Amino acid sequence: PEIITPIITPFTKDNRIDKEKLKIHAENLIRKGIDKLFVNGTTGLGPSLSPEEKLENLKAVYDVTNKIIFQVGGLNLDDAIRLAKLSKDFDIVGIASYAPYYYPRMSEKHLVKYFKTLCEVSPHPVYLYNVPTATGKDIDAKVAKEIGCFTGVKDCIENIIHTLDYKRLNPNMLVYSGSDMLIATVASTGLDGNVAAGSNYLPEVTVTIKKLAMERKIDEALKLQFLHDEVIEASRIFGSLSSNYVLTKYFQGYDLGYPRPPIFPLDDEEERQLIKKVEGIRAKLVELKILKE
Amino acid sequence: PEIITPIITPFTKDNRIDKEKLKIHAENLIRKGIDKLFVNGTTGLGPSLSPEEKLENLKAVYDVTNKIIFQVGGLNLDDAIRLAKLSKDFDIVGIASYAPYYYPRMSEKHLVKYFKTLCEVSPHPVYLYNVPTATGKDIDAKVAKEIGCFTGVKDCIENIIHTLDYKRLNPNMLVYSGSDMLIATVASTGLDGNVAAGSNYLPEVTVTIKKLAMERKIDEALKLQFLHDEVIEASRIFGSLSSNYVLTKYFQGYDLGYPRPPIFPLDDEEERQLIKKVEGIRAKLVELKILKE
Amino acid sequence: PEIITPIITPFTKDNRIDKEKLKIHAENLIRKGIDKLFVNGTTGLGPSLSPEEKLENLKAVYDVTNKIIFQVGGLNLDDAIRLAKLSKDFDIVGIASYAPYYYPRMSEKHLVKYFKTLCEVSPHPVYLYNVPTATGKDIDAKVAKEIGCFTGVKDCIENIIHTLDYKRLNPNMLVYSGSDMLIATVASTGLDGNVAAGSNYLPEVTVTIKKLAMERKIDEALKLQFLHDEVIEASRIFGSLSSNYVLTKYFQGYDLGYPRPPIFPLDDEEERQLIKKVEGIRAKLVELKILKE
Amino acid sequence: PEIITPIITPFTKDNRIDKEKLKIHAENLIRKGIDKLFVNGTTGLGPSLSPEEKLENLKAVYDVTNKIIFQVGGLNLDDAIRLAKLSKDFDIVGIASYAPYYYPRMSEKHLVKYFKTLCEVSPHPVYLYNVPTATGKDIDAKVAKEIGCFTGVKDCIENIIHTLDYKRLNPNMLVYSGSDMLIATVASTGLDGNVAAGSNYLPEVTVTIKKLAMERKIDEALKLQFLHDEVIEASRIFGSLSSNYVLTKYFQGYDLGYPRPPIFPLDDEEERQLIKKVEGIRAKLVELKILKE
Repeated sequence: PEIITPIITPFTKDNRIDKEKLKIHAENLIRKGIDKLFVNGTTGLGPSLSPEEKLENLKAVYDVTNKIIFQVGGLNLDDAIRLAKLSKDFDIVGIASYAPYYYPRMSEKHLVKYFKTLCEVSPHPVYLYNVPTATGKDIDAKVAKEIGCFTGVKDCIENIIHTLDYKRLNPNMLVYSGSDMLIATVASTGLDGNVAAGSNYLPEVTVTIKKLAMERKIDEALKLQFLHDEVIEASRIFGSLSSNYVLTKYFQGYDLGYPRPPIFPLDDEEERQLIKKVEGIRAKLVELKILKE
Repeated sequence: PEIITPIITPFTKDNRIDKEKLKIHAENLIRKGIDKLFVNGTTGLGPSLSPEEKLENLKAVYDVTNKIIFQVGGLNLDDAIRLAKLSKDFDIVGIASYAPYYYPRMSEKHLVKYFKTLCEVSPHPVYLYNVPTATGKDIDAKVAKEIGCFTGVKDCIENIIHTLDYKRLNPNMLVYSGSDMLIATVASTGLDGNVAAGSNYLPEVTVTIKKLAMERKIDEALKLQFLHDEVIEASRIFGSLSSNYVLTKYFQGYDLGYPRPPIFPLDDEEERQLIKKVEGIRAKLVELKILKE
Repeated sequence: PEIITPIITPFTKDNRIDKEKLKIHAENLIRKGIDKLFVNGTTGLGPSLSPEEKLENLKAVYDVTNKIIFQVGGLNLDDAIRLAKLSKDFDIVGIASYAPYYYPRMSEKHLVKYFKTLCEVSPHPVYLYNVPTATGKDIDAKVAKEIGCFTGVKDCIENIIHTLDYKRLNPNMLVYSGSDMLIATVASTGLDGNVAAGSNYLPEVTVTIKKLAMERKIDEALKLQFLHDEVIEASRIFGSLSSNYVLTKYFQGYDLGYPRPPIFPLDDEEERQLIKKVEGIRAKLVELKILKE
Repeated sequence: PEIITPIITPFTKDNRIDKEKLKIHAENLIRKGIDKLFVNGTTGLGPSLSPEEKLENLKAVYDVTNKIIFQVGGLNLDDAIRLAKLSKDFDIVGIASYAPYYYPRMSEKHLVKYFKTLCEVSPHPVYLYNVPTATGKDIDAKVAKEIGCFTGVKDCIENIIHTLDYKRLNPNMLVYSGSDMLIATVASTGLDGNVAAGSNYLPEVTVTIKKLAMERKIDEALKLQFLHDEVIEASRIFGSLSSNYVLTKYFQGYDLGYPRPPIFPLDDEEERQLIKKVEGIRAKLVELKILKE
C-alpha cells in the first residue's frame, strides 16, 4: 500500500499560488517516501481554485515529479473537460474528480453522466474522489460500478466497511482511505493505501506507520498511529485546513505561505496554542528517531 | 410578507448566460406580482457562475427592475469583496452570501470573519443566505446575531422553529423561508415571506397563497398550497434544478434555455413524464382562474 | 386548535406511581384550560412503565377527566393489544402508539402490520404518536395513509412541512405538533393544535399563546411564544425530562415527586441554577397577569 | 481475537422463551468454535424481554456454558441493579448494558451515573454495549474513560476509527466491533474481536475469517469476508432480526422458533426469496468445505 499526499496549495500575500514554496514542499514529500501527490484536492483548496489555477498547480508539481493524480472537477463541466484534455501533455498517474458539490438531491443519472463524460475525454486513468461531507452526496461502490470507468477511488467517508465495499464490488479497483487515523488499519486489512492530509506535515510518521503495519508489527504501528491521531485532533481545534499550514512549518521547517480566505490563516495566539498541543508529540517523535531533532 | 423569486439563470446551447431570456423571465415575474428577485442563488446556479457571470446576471436583471438582492459569495473572498464593491453603482435592495460551501468543519470564528468582512465593504444592506444542506454548515440565529450586520436572512433549513429563532434573537431582521411549501404558514405566523424557487414557474400561485393567507382565508390558502406542494414534489423526481426549466416553459409559455451541466437538461422522456405529473394540476389551476389558457 | 398535555408521571421515593400527586396535576391542568391529556407519553416516561403501570396511570387520570389519549405501545405486541382491549370500558378520546422503538431498520411492512393490528383490536380511535428521534423511525404522512386507520397524529419531528403533509395526504385526520415552540404557528396555519410538554408547568402560557393566535394577535402571540421558547431552552440544560418536574413545582406550586431512574432528579445545585434562568421570565409573566404573583 | 455471538432468543408460538431450542443453539455455537455468548443483546431482542425473561435466558444458556456476557440494561434502573446482583451466583465472563434507549438528550452526567451505578453493584466485570443507532446516543472512548469501570466495550457504530479510539484512550480495555463485515479487518488491526449477529447462523464462516486473518492470509480472509457480507445484506432485505431465525434454520439445520412481535416472523414467500438469495453462497461454502454437504 501507498501513502498519497493531498498536497497543500501555498498562496502568496497577493493570493496567488506560491510556486516556489510548493515545489520545495513537493520535493520534501517525495524525498521522505510519499508515493504520489494528489493535486487540487480538498486539502489543497481545490474548489477555491479557478481552472487556470488548477492547471498552474499541476505544472508546478510536475516540475518535481510525475507521480501526480490531477483533480479537475467542478460545477462547469466544460472547464473540467478542458482540464482533462490539457492533462494529455503530462505523463501522470491519473486525473480525478469529486462529485458536483453544493447542489442537493442531484439525480443519480446526472451524477453518472458527469463522471462518464470525464472518462470519455480523459487521456489518463480516472480516480473517484469520494468526499460525501464536502460534496453532499456519496458515490458508493455500486454507483462506482455503474459508472464503470474508475481505475481507483479515494474514499473520505469515515466508515471502512464503505471503503472495503469498493474492492468487493470492483476487485480490480485501487482503493484508498482518506483517513489519517486508518493508516495502520488499511495496510493491515488489504487495501491500497491512504490519501492522508496529515502526511503534508508528518510524512515521516505516515510512511513509518505504513511500514510497521506491512511488517506485521501491528502493535508498534498502532502506538505510532495513536500519536498521529493526537496531531490530527489538535489540527482540528482551530480548523484543520488552516492548521495544516502551521503544522507543516513546525514539523518540516519551511513555510507554505498563506491559505486562501475564507480559509483564514491562524493568528499568532492560535499558532502558539496549537504548537503547545503538539510540542510533546514532536519530542517523542525525535526521541523515537522518526524526526531529525 | 413578500414573495421573492430566486431567479433561474437561462443558458444558451453553448453554456453562456442567455441575457434575453433572463430579462423576459424577470419582467414576467415582476408583472405577475413578485416583490423582489434574488440573483445568483442556488436556483440560479450561483455556485456554477464565475464572478464575471454573477455580475452579468446583475446587469441583465437590473435592466428590468431595481428590486434585486445580489448574491456574491464564493470560495475566493477577494472576488466576493470585488462584487460587493461593484454593486455600489446599482440601486438595489441588498447583497447576500451563503456561507463558504464545500469545506467541512470550518471554525465559527472564520465564518464570522468572512461575513463581517463582507459587511464592512458592502455599499448595501447585507442578507444571510442560510442554505445548510448545500453549504454544509448552519449560520443559526445566534451566529447571525454575533455577526451583527445582517438586514435579513433567507433560511433554507426545513424547520420553521429555526427560522422563527432569527426573529426572536434579532427582532429587527427581515426573515424569509426558503420553502415553497410554507408560503401559507409563513404569511400566517408573522414572518416576512418566502424565497420560493417555484415562484419561477408559478408566480401566480405563490402570490395567491400569500394573499389568501393574509386575508385569513386559511383553508383556501392551504388548499392552494397543497396543490403547489404536488408541483414541487413532481419537480424533484428528475432533479428540481433541471425541472424548474421545463416547468417554467410549460406553465409560463416561454423557455429558459438550458441549465449548466452537470445540472443536465431533462431529456424528452423525462419531460413527457414530468408534464404528465402536473397536467392535472394545471387544469385545476385554470378552473380556479389562477392560470389562463 | 387544542393544547394537549403529555402528562408527567409522578413517582414516589420507592419508585411507584404517586397516584394522588398525579390526580392533583391532572386537575390543575384541566382547570387551566388544557383540552386533553396524553397519558404514558415520552414526557410521562411511558417506555419506562410496565403495562400494569400504564394502566394505573390511566386509571388515576380517569378519575379526573374523560379527555384522555391512552398511549399503549411497546415492544411486546401482546401487552399493547391487551392494554388496547382493556381501554374498552373507559370513556376516553383514543388510544395511541409510538412506533416500535430501539430496533433499527425494521421493515415498513412490519411497521404497518403493528399499527394495523392495534387498529383491529382497538375499541377507541387510534392516534399515531410519531416520535422519530426517540423510536429511530418516522411514520410519515404517506405511511400513515398506508396504515389507513389513524384518527389523529402527534408529530414530534421538528419540521412543520412534515406535519402539514399529514393534513394534505389525510384531510380528515387530526394533526398536532409536538413542539412547545410552534403553538403560535400551528394555531395560525390551520393545524389542530399542540401536544406540548411545557404545558405541564406553564399551561397558562400555552393556552394564552393559542388564544392570541386565534384572535389574530400574532405579534402578541409571538412575544409570548418567544418567552415560552426560553423556558423550554432552560429546561434542556440539565435534561428536559427531569427538569420538567422542577418547573411544575416552581410555576404551579405542587411537586410531582421524582422521575424514574435513569431519568434522574435534578440535584440541588442544578435545581438552583435552573430556577435562576426562569426567575426573570416568571417576573414578566406575573407582570403580564398571565401568572399569579 | 475472539468471536462472540449475540445469541438469538427463540420464542414459542405463544410467545414464551423456548429454553430447549436455545440450549441446542448455544450448544451448536460452542461446538463450532464460538468463544463467548452475549445474552440479551439486540439480536436476542433484549429490550423486548422483561427482567424475568432476561434471567430465564441467562439460566438456560448457563446450562450449556459459563462463557457468557449477561446484558441487563433497561429503563428501570432498579430492575437492572437486581439482575446485576443476581448474577453473583453465576460464574460468567461479565455483565453488560446499553445506554438508556428511547429518551433523547439525556445529560452525559446522567448517562455516567447510570453506568457507574451498575459498576458499583456488579459482582462481575462490566462491559459497555455501545449501540448508538438503537439507543440514540453514543458512549464514545472519552465518556467510557470518564466512567472508568468498563472491562470491555462492544462498539456497534459503523466507523472503526471510533472503535480504535476505545483502545487508544483505554489501552487495558477489551474492544470489540459489533460488525459482521469487519471480522477480517478487526483481527488484522489489533482489536479484540467481533460480536457478530451473523455468527448465529454461520459460526463456521465467522471463525474461519478470523483464523485466516490471524494467519495473515488477508487475501483469503477477504474473499470469505465478502461472501459473508452478501449474506448479511441478504438478511436485511426483510428485516435482519427476523431473517436471522430463517437463516439459522437454513444453514444450521435446527429451527429457533419465533421472534417476538412486532419483530414478526418472515412469511413463506419472504423465506423463499431469502433462500434464493443465499443459495449460491451456501454452495460455494460447501465447495470450500466450510459447510458440510
